[PDB]
Amino acid sequence: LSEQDALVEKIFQRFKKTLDVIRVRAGHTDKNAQINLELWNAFLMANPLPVTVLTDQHTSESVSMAKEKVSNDIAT
Amino acid sequence: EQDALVEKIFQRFKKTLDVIRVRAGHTDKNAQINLELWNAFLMANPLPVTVLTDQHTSESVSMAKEKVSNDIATF
Amino acid sequence: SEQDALVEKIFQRFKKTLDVIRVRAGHTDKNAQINLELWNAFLMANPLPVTVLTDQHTSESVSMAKEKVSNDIATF
Amino acid sequence: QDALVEKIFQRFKKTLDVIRVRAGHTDKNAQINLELWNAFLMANPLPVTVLTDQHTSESVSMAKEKVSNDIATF
Ligand SMILES: [Cl-]
Ligand SMILES: [Cl-]
Ligand SMILES: [Cl-]
Ligand SMILES: [Cl-]
Ligand SMILES: [Cl-]
Ligand SMILES: [Cl-]
Ligand SMILES: [Cl-]
Ligand SMILES: [Cl-]
Ligand SMILES: [Cl-]
Ligand SMILES: [Cl-]
Ligand SMILES: [Cl-]
Ligand SMILES: [Mg+2]
Ligand SMILES: [Mg+2]
Ligand SMILES: [Mg+2]
Repeated sequence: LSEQDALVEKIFQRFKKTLDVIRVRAGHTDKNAQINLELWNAFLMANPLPVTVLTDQHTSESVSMAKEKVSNDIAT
Repeated sequence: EQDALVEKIFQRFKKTLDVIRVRAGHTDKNAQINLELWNAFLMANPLPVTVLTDQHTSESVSMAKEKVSNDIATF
Repeated sequence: SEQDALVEKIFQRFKKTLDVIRVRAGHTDKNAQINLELWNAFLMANPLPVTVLTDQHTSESVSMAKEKVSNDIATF
Repeated sequence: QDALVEKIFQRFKKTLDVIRVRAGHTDKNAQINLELWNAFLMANPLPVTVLTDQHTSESVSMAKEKVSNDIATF
C-alpha cells in the first residue's frame, strides 16, 4: 500500500525474470545431482570397491590430470 | 523517474547476475550430460539389482560423504 | 549522483549473499567440467559397444533413481 | 535510506535463500562425486587417461548433442 513498499515490489519485479531463471535451473541441477549420487550408490553396491581411497589419502593420476586440464581451461 | 532508478539498480547488478546465471547454466547442462552418460554406461553394463540409498548406502558413498562434510566444515 | 549513491548502497547490502552464490557456482562449474573429463577418460579406456541414450531407452536403474529422488523432493 | 535498503534486501531474501541452499547442496554433491570418481579409479585404474582435448569419446559427443537438443526444446 505504501509508496516505499510499491517501489520495493517494483524493484523485485524488475529482477523476477532473472531470479526465476537462476532459481528454476538450480532446482533442476540439484535434482540431477541427487540422481547422480543414487546412481553412484547402485553402481558401487553392484560393483563394490575392496578399499575406498579418497583424495586426501591418495589422488588418482586420472583425477590430477583432469583437474589440471580444467584449471588450464578456466585460466585460458 | 522511478523507473529510471529501478533500471539503474538492475544494471548495477547485471554483471554479477550474468556470471551466476552463466555458471549455473553450464552446470545444469553438464549435469544433464552426466545423466545421459550414466544411462549409456548402465545400458552397456547393467546392474542385476539397483540398490538405492534408502535401501542401503554403500560404505564407499558414506566415506565420501563424511570426508566432504569435513572438507566443507574446515574449508 | 544522489541516485548512484543509493544504487551503490543497495548493491553493497547484497554483495555478501551474491559473493557466496557466485563463488559456489564457480566451484560447481569447475567440478562439473572435471566430471565430464573423467567420464571421457573412463569411456576411452572402457568403451561402450553402443551408446544408448534415454530417448532411445532409459535404463531401469536410471528410472528407479529418478523416481526415488522425485518422491524425496515431493515429501520434503 | 538504510531502512529502504533493508526493505529491498528482505524482499529478495527468500528467493536468494532458495538459490543459495540449492547451490550449496549442488556444490557439496559435486565434491562427493569427485571423491567417488577418485575411489573408483584408484580401485579400477586406467592404463592411459585420455582427456577431451586429446580425443573426445563418441559416447560423450553423442550425449552432448542429445542434451543440446533437449535444452533447445525443453
Ligand atoms: Cl596423491
Ligand atoms: Cl594414481
Ligand atoms: Cl556462455
Ligand atoms: Cl545420500
Ligand atoms: Cl535416502
Ligand atoms: Cl545403509
Ligand atoms: Cl556397503
Ligand atoms: Cl524406456
Ligand atoms: Cl533397463
Ligand atoms: Cl575428438
Ligand atoms: Cl570414441
Ligand atoms: Mg563388477
Ligand atoms: Mg557424475
Ligand atoms: Mg577393475
